[PDB]
Amino acid sequence: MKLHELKPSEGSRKTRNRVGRGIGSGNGKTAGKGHKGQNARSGGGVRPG
Amino acid sequence: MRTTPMANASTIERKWLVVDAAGKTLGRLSSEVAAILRGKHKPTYTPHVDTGDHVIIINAEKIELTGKKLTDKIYYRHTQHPGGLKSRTALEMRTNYPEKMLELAIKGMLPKGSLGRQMFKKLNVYRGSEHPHEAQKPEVYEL
Amino acid sequence: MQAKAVARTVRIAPRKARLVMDLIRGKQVGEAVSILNLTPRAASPIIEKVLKSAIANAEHNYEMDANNLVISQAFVDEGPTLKRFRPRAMGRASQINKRTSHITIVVSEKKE
Amino acid sequence: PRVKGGTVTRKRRKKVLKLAKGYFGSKHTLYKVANQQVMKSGNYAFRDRRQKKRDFRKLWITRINAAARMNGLSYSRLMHGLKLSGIEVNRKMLADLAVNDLTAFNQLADAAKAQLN
Amino acid sequence: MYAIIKTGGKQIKVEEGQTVYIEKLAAEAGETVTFEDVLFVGGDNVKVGNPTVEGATVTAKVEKQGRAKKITVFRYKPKKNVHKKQGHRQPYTKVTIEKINA
RNA sequence: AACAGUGGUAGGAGAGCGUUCUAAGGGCUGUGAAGCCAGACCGGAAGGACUGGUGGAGCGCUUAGAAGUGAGAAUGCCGGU
RNA sequence: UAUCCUUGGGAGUCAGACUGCGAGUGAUAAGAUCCGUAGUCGAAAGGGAAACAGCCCAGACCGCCAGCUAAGGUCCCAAAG
RNA sequence: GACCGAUAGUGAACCAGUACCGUGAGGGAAAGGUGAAAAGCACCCCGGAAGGGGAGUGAAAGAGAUCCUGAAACCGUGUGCCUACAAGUAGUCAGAGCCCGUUAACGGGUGAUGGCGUGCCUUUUGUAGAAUGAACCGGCGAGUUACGAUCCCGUGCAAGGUU
Repeated sequence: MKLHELKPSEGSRKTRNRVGRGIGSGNGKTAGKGHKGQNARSGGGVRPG
Repeated sequence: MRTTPMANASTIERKWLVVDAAGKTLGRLSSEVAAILRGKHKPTYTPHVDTGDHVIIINAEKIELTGKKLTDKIYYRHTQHPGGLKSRTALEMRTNYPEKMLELAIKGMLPKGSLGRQMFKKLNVYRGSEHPHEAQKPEVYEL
Repeated sequence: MQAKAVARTVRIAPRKARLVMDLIRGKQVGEAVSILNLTPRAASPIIEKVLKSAIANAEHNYEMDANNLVISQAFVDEGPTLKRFRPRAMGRASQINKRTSHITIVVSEKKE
Repeated sequence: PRVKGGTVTRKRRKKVLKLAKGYFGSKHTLYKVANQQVMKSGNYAFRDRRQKKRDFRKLWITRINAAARMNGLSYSRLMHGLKLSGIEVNRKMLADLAVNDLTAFNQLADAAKAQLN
Repeated sequence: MYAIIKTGGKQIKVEEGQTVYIEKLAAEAGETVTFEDVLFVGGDNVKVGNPTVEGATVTAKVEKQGRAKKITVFRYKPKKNVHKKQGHRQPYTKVTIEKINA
């Protein structure tokens, strides 16, 4: 309804974005990190590919 | 809570005690003396900061460690002398320079670094078999 | 009551200049001026003259008296390293500097 | 919309240097060095927090031991008679009272004689 | 009268007119708590040495709840990137004795 | 209430805090806004705000949505030293 | 009973390390070189072994100037017959 | 324009394709602010000369000619505490003296010396290191958006939905 109560019902409040800004509050420190010797690289920074 | 009583004040005033050393071993004796030099002879805050008390050996020329125990005594220092590591024994301290056995055996039982060397100063060795330290009122005591 | 002073456009390093400034402190103007005047360097008569002229003004306009004044405080503080070229060899392009200083001085009356 | 994240930097950096009070040297005047000391301070803190409680125990035991010798007994048989009587243990902290108060010291000696080696 | 009483896991020395810092209790302000767990008397009395004496009963007048100031605890794990922090402050009580009833 | 507790990397799962912005219900300001600097700031678990001084013309809480979104190190980048 | 069973949605990991127990390699020596078992560490502080994550003590989000054991002691200092 | 706001953005916010560099094709910078209004310092004093030093200006002169707000590094100045027999990757924790004086917890300051001790990021099982980068401080800057696909979860119909 109202413009001061836009309030999505989870049609855009489903949300939750995985962290990466944190250094280890949640999961991970930065993108492209794991525990392998191929980390901190643009290519080979993926496990699954 | 974490409130706590103390008993440091009562027992520390830099009092003066004598301890016999005339015909005495000054090894097994010295151990009990060391306790009192750090300040501890009654309830006292003493594993941590506090000034000690004066305890004075009365003699230094009749220190015999008795039997074979004497001969194989260990002493060390590591100086800026060209030989570095000097090692000596009670037996040869008895054969001239008799003052040094009582000194390094009571310094050793007080180290903490800075504060340890303070407590050491309150020791006077003498050698006349009497004290001229009657000016500070000593009395016989052991732990 | 108090007189300010500053010097501009001189050759002297800050580190160097701090010495003379702090040393003239607690001392009369009449003594301080004399010192600076006969201190060696070409900047000497310049830093002297400006400091001296600050005194002059102080009397006529702000009702102070030269003879009575001492030096409350003075100091010299780090400023920019002034690159004015001097050759430095090995084919290299570098300057040995000719720095300038920011001289702060607070004169004042000891007797009003 | 966008945001620099750049107004934020002076807030984060300034705080570290301003939380260092009573620190020594030039390690609290330089940002990148001050950081490393925050890590130190927290690690040290927690270890010593627990260590200290053992050090106070290794202080009280000493006090008792000294008092005990002057009753003709020693700490082993002193503490034994205290605990076996029931109370008169009085922790170890509060048994510093054997210097200060004579009346207390007498009772802790009576309690000692009750059960001995 | 001289007395010593139990404050949970610890003990405190207590006379007939002294404030004492104690553990947290629900009570505050002007309330009344009692310490009939008085387990030593000895300063003008004699005890040896059943737990608790019935010749004394310390009585306390609860005098406000204060707090022990916040003290940041922290464990850094270097090159493992953990930085879990915690702070202890918490409420605590203070009580004032003024009478050790017989 | 009573019972029990184990809170750490790769990750999974759960909440929140700051920063800029647009939105509609609202409110301060030159009688001093935003900002600058200190403070023993009451209140956090942590990320986090309520006071005084300076300052000199505009500012933002809630309810929601957005992103170059919180630094620092990259033989990183620009300035001062 | 954070015991098993089944399906769906995201994993990460191929370089582990050291010790006790048991087999093989060796010049039958070498945290040497290969592993079955258990363990710790990796991925948890901390306790003891003078000075050591890996044996031995134990799994601690956080405070207590409280008491009890282990390892380790009681003559003193870096506590105690 | 649910674009950017002075180290961000066009190479270029400004007397910039300038300055500067290459014989040449061509590469290529840094730089905003006194006020609403110049009323931009009358009046005065001193210096060889640059400048200032008092005073006035005007609401405001930390608005006085790098003049807005003006930090931090850097370099000084005043003050409270503290040490001339002491051992240290610099803190942590305990007492203790002296000093000071909280808005509220009824409060703040220091180090005399005890106990205790492996830089940040790497690279890994593990670097505190004598393999890595970083003199220092400030700013600046990377988990961004779209379109297929598959689950999620919020909705519409309900054997029909859908342009």
